[PDB]
This record gives sequence, C-alpha cells and structure tokens, in this order.
Amino acid sequence: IVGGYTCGANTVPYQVSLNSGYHFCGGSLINSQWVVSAAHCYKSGIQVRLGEDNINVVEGNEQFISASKSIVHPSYNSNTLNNDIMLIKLKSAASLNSRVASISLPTSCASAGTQCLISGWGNTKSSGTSYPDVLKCLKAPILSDSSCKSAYPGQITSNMFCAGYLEGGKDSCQGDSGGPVVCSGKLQGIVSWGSGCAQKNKPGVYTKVCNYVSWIKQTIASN
Ligand SMILES: C[C@H](NC(=O)[C@H](N)CCc1ccc(O)cc1)C(=O)NCc1ccc(C(=N)N)cc1
Ligand SMILES: [Ca+2]
Repeated sequence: IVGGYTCGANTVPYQVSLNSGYHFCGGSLINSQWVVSAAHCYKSGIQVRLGEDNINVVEGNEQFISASKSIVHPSYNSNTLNNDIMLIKLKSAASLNSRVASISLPTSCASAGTQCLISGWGNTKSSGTSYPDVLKCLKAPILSDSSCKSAYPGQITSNMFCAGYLEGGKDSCQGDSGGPVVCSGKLQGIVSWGSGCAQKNKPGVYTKVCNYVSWIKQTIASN
C-alpha cells in the first residue's frame, strides 16, 4: 500500500496473509473454513495466517492453518487477468473471534464514488521498494468504468473495476495481491493488477467480486 496509513493491530480482522515460507499475498476470510484471494496468487504450499498484524513477530492472536484445497476460477485467464479470483479451503476451521472474523460478500455491485478500505503488507513505495511488517490501510473511491477503461485501453473487462486516485500517490502495490477492497461492509474487490503503483493516471485494478458471489456460494456449499 502506497500513501496509506498503519491500520492498527487486528483492526481489519478479515485480512489474511498467505505464507509459503514468507508472506506472498493477501486474502479475505469469508467463513471459518474459506478464504478468497486472487487467482494470480495460486501456488502450492500455502499456509493461511489469520489474526496477523506484524507478520515477522508472534504477537499472540495468530492462527496458522494449512490450505487443504485451492480452486482457481474456472475461467481465469492469466494472460489478461480476467476472472482473477481463487478460493482456498482451510484444513481446519478457524476459531472466529474479534481479531479473526469473516467479511460479508456483496449482495449487489457498488457504484463509482463509493468509498472502500484496501489493505495489505505490500510495497509502500511508488518508486523502488520498502515492505512493511505491519498491516497498511488505504481509503479509496471506486472510479467510473469509463475512466478505468480510458486509463487502461484494451485491458479492462466487465469483471474488473478501478479504484484510487488518478493524480497518483495513493494505491495498492505488489504484495497486496489477493487482499480485500471492502466498501460499506462488503467485499467488493480483490487486489489484482495495475501499471506500476501510485502512478498518475494508472489507478489500481480490482477483481469485481459482486460478479462471483453465486460461484463462491455454490462452490463452498459443494466442497
Ligand atoms: C500479477 C499482476 N501483474 C500486473 O499488475 C501487471 N503489471 C499487468 C498484468 C496484466 C493485466 C491485464 C492484461 O490485459 C495484461 C497484463 C501484479 O503484479 N499484481 C500486483 C499489483 C499490481 C499493481 C497494483 C496497483 N498499482 N494497484 C496492485 C497490485
Ligand atoms: Ca504476527
């Protein structure tokens, strides 16, 4: 997260860290057994880390649980990042408490101008690199589809939306991948892609979760 602020420990209790020896992606807890993240985060050897603030220090509220199954969206296209969503089932159910809590799925899509909270442990610099160890947060509005498509001609699909600031300075970034965009209590987006980070006229692009709620619900019910 570039241009954000330190969230505060466990203030984003649905935020998970995906760990394969090291943090590599965010995700969002959607019930005690399931996390949703980005398909571009797919790999083997995933341990889900819940209740994290400092990902380098055991602070006392963590739960570490291995993935038992990962399901990349059936239509994910890695060339275009279309359908960039993946479900991860946990080997055992997380114990839900104030610091480890699910986030609701959309009941409908969200409109341009709606304000959202984006969070993660990704890069905090727009040029060069600096990775924080505590969770960072950013408030950002959803941008119009037309400004999104104008910023990224030939690359925005119906399963994507832009959020952030066209002026630059405030954005998600590498390492925030797969993490949440929460707007009025609903998980509307997943950190997906963009050109650089926090650059002028290059806002963040996010998976449009409202398009996937039926798939998520049916997949969880059958698995
Ligand atoms: C795997 C993904 N790749 C890209 O983003 C490429 N530059 C375009 C892919 C690509 C997409 C569509 C296409 O049609 C072709 C290639 C990535 O690195 N995500 C982390 C990220 C990146 C940016 C931001 C941000 N600035 N908000 C946040 C997290
Ligand atoms: Ca920790």
